[PDB]
Amino acid sequence: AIGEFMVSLPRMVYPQPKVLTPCRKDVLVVTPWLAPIVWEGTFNIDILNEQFRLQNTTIGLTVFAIKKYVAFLKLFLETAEKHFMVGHRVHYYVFTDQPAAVPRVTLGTGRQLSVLEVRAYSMRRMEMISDFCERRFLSEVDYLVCVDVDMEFRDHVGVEILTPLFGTLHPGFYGSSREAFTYERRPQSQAYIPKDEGDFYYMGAFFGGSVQEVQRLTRACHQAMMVDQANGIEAVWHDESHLNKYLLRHKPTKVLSPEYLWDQQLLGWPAVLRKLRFTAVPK
Amino acid sequence: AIGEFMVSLPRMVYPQPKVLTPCRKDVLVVTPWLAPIVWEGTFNIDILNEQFRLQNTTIGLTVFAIKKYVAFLKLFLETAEKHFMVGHRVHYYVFTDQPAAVPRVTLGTGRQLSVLEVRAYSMRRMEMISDFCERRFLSEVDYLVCVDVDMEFRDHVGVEILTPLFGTLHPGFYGSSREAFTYERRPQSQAYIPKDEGDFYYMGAFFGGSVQEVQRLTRACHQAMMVDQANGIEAVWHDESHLNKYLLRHKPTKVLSPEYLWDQQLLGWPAVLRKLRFTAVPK
Ligand SMILES: O=c1ccn([C@@H]2O[C@H](COP(=O)(O)OP(=O)(O)O[C@H]3O[C@H](CO)[C@@H](O)[C@H](O)[C@H]3O)[C@@H](O)[C@H]2O)c(=O)[nH]1
Ligand SMILES: O=c1ccn([C@@H]2O[C@H](COP(=O)(O)OP(=O)(O)O[C@H]3O[C@H](CO)[C@@H](O)[C@H](O)[C@H]3O)[C@@H](O)[C@H]2O)c(=O)[nH]1
Ligand SMILES: [Mn+2]
Ligand SMILES: [Mn+2]
Repeated sequence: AIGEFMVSLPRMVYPQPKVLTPCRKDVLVVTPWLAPIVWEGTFNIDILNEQFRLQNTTIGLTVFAIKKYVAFLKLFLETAEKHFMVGHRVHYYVFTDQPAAVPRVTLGTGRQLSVLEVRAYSMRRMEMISDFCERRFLSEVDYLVCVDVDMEFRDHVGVEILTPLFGTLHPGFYGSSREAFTYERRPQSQAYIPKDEGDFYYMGAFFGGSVQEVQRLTRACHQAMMVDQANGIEAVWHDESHLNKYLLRHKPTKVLSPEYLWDQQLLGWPAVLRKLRFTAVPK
Repeated sequence: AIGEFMVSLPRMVYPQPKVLTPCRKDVLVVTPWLAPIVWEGTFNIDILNEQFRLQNTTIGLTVFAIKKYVAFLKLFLETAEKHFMVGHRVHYYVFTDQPAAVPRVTLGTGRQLSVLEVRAYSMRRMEMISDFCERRFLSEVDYLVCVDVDMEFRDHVGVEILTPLFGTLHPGFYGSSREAFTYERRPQSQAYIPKDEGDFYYMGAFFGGSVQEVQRLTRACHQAMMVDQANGIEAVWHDESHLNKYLLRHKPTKVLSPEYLWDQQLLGWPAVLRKLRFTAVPK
């Protein structure tokens, strides 16, 4: 459930948060619209796990594995079992054109996987999430997390991310000024963002929120992409360009740091990243 | 409205939030359960005003002025007009045993004041907010802000505070360790908090949230106070002790810094306070 009567937390023993000590002084930990930016050191996972377990929270995870990308599923799912929402109810939704190529992955208790067959041809994920699966998701999960498959979990990804709407800071651009962001810059596209606008550059590979907010986002992005197609224009970074436009105009209620979407081959392991949680696999 | 369909923000020009620059490095700006702590420099009020105006947000402000405390109403209300939620819809609810002693204060457009008569005898405010005014508030406002009257506004107090549930850091204790907090320490009281528990010491003089969450808090505190009365025990700091117990067990979704409740006579003007927003008046 979301937003239902919340019972009292039990007694807990943990370090006192000290008002005149920030943990993190090296990074921005709250946006100018008062959304937390989730970095290691900003959250006590024991408190958050209590809060979300007391709501019997169910998290849906969507992933698309079409054509050759079915090869990424084994590592993706096996590492999700080690690191993604462990202790909570999880429902994986694997969208594929090859149901027989989905690996048989052993799941922990309280976790389930559904294989959903789709047609083969990145930009049509918005349609599938919003048009075909709307009723399914509303009936089955509280939150949806939507990710790329060519990835692996290396460290904790848990309920600290959950909120009505979140995006993830793109690992390539978190230190960049907005003029350098690769937003869509042609006014003829629905994804257009002028050089004097923009908070962050969010990566299309990891977003989520409540089912209602994720359906709103994916519907809006799908509609905007259809308008662009009718006008003979394709945004520079496809669904990611539209996601960025949406999150500019509809501020996320949490922002995930690049701990949550990293490429170590391309970008190494900077001091500001205390953990690499969810990382690109080659190809 | 709260939680209803949110239209797109318009184009806005403002400084880019920079990920590798925190504004505030001198204070904790997010709790360990990922609630913002509201300090000057952490929010862009233009973004927040847009978000809340697009919901046509109405804020109720409750204040009690019983017996000699009617004398505080003129300054309280006149300064609220200068500083409290200016531009938003406001409904003041003034609870008094002397309706004729309520000063005639001129209000800005979109703002209204209701005088509610009560009996004369600090601890029964929880009952009035939760038992007598439940239906009224649900029909009339989106958020409730509940404050002491022996106060004045000196600077902006606006929609940055609004959230499902908030408390305010007590100005006397924000730098203190939890063992020094003046929580109720007798196990025989419903307000009891052991020396190894506690996040913050919240002041009873400024709390709020959505109408639903404020009714939950005030009902719980009223019930706990009734249990203590039946057991012949009175908590050390009365309603404030119970508020603290509630907010330990039900984490607030924002915490206000002591900018929002200050006593300059007793505590001066420390460097960590960039603004003194809402301050004690003598007596
Ligand atoms: O033949 C394909 C191609 C894509 N995918 C799916 O689509 C995702 C995105 O494609 P990918 O090749 O991973 O794109 P990237 O270049 O790694 O990522 C960029 O492109 C994506 C799609 O626009 C965005 O999600 C990312 O944010 C952006 O960095 C994949 O992970 C799969 O889940 C398939 O299943 N089969
Ligand atoms: O004769 C009275 C006494 C109290 N009040 C109301 O009750 C409030 C609280 O009383 P006050 O005298 O202001 O208490 P303080 O000692 O200033 O404040 C402490 O006591 C309050 C009541 O327990 C808590 O709200 C505060 O957090 C705590 O710091 C007042 O502001 C009024 O709104 C009256 O209207 N008439
Ligand atoms: Mn990818
Ligand atoms: Mn007072």
